[PDB]
Amino acid sequence: AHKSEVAHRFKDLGEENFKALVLIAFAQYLQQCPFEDHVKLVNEVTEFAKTCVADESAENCDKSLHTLFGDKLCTVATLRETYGEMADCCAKQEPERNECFLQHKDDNPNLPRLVRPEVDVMCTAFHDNEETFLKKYLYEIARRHPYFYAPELLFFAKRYKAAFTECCQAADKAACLLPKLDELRDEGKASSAKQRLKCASLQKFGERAFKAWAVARLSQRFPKAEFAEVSKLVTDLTKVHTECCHGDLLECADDRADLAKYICENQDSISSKLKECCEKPLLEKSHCIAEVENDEMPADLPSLAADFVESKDVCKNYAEAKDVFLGMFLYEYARRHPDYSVVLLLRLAKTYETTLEKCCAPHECYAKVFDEFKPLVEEPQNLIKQNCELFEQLGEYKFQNALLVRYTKKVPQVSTPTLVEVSRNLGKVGSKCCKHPEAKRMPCAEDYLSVVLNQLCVLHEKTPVSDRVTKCCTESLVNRRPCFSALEVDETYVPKEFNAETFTFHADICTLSEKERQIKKQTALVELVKHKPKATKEQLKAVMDDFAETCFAEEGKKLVAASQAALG
Ligand SMILES: CCN(CC)C(=O)COCCOCCNC(=O)COCCOCCNC(=O)CC[C@H](NC(=O)CCCCCCCCCCCCCCCCCCC(=O)O)C(=O)O
Ligand SMILES: CCCCCCCCCCCCCC(=O)O
Ligand SMILES: CCCCCCCCCCCCCC(=O)O
Ligand SMILES: CCCCCCCCCCCCCC(=O)O
Repeated sequence: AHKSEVAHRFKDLGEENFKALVLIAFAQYLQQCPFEDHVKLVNEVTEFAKTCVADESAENCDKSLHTLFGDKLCTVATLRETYGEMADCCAKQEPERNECFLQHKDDNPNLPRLVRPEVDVMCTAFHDNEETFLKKYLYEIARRHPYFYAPELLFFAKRYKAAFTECCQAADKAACLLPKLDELRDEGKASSAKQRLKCASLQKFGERAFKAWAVARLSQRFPKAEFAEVSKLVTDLTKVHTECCHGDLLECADDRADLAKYICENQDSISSKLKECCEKPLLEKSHCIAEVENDEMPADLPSLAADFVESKDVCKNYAEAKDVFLGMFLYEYARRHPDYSVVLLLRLAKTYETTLEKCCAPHECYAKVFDEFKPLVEEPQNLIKQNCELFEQLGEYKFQNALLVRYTKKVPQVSTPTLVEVSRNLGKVGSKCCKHPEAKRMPCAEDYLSVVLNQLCVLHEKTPVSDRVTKCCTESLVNRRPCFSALEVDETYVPKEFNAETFTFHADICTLSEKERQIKKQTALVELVKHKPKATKEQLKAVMDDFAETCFAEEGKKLVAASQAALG
């Protein structure tokens, strides 16, 4: 309860954050209004908010934020000519008016792709007007991503500003700024990818699948927290995620702020690692918590076998609260295993459940159910072992080439840029995740593969090319990676028709960027396999000591004509 929600927001966020969030909020609904129009709206909303700060009883200050926002959206003179049926929302009252606006947000829209200006033009633009530069970009990205959570979009903006101060004063601006902008763009695209992923999965897999995921994830985060606490948090985390997926910023904000506040008022019963997060302002609290490192395990933890295998009442305790029992199992397994992926722990829980359903329908039929856990644990642990002792012996590029031949052969119907992008991406996964010790490797792989495979399935959901790729993308979120890891070579594929122009290279290669020369060689590699999928070869680019001049044509046309018969 609050007399002026706008005054309260302005006070808890502060002028600068307030301004940026309103810009983002207005840009996500008014996607086609120019940067200068959104500036004048922000300035008008800001002047209004300050009158409420000076006086909560000032005219219209006691109206809800949803009310004021919809009112401001309906003052837009061009609303009907530009957004069409979005202007029909203004003929409704709250709550129907806000729900109407939410549904008219264009998930696309149709805007030219945002191109990275030259490093020196970015730094000069940033010098002469840091305000206009960053906030025009904040507006440009907000308008193209209307469903991306506004505070998180502001968090990215402050890291970009920080990338621009550290590098635009550096001797070689490009060398500093370019990896940083790549990091930020890939972090933001990962953030956007996993946002739509958990929302789609909530729709398709049901609240129970979400709550299971949450039990496992929270138990790894807070291993000293009791099951009752973890359960309370799973419940609240489930409400926040369902309401956040519906996409009402304000309702999402309040739910996230509430949960963060609860966690922070109950640190002693949750984790000893929340201290800093809990001192942070309201804007950063939830984000900070979502990102905190796993707390340390209590150490005295006995085996699960006593309550989940030996206990006379395994069936009795299970039958009287099937999901709470399975949730306690997951809690107990997950708190002891921050070394596992959440997807793996979920496999152990579904396996345990399958055993209980059969063995409780005989009782002491289970007991050796903890052996039925070893093959599922060994599987992602052995595949991490294999891929990391493949990255070691080859380096990022040579390994991308090793995975490239693989995925090209398995499912050859997928396009050449997609197969290059995915192998290049999984090459980053190996680079990132294999520099972490064995016990931090599965969450790492999981987190990166969940976005690599999400982006992949998103591509295949729009232009399908394989029935097996549809299966892995439409099977359980728990079987997505093992369904993908079980892909065999297409034994019924018809080799691609040779086209000399897609196999001939010119002088441009020596001058094209390091990244661009690689993509060019990697596309030609996807095609070298698309044409010869029966061609034998272990490690392609740089093998050995393990186990597991040039010319356009003339001298250039030699390889096209020679490898034509020197490969089958
Ligand atoms: C009465 C006239 N006014 C008022 C202007 C006066 O001041 C009196 O003036 C008379 C004397 O003249 C003085 C001199 N005059 C001047 O200078 C110019 O006068 C100016 C004359 O404008 C008159 C016309 N404008 C008006 O009335 C104001 C218009 C007003 N609407 C509005 O702006 C709409 C306000 C939008 C609500 C905010 C949502 C913004 C989003 C919140 C942020 C997102 C949340 C994130 C949380 C994350 C936390 C982490 C979450 C987690 O993740 O945990 C309205 O009507 O309601
Ligand atoms: C109280 C939380 C509910 C307990 C979760 C049940 C555990 C066994 C089922 C695991 C299934 C994985 C989730 C899914 O179906 O996608
Ligand atoms: C499926 C569309 C073609 C794009 C490339 C195929 C990627 C196959 C999924 C790989 C599964 C995870 C990595 C692994 O095998 O450890
Ligand atoms: C059909 C015969 C055409 C011959 C040209 C094939 C293209 C070869 C792919 C490029 C391999 C580069 C690998 C690397 O540099 O590590």
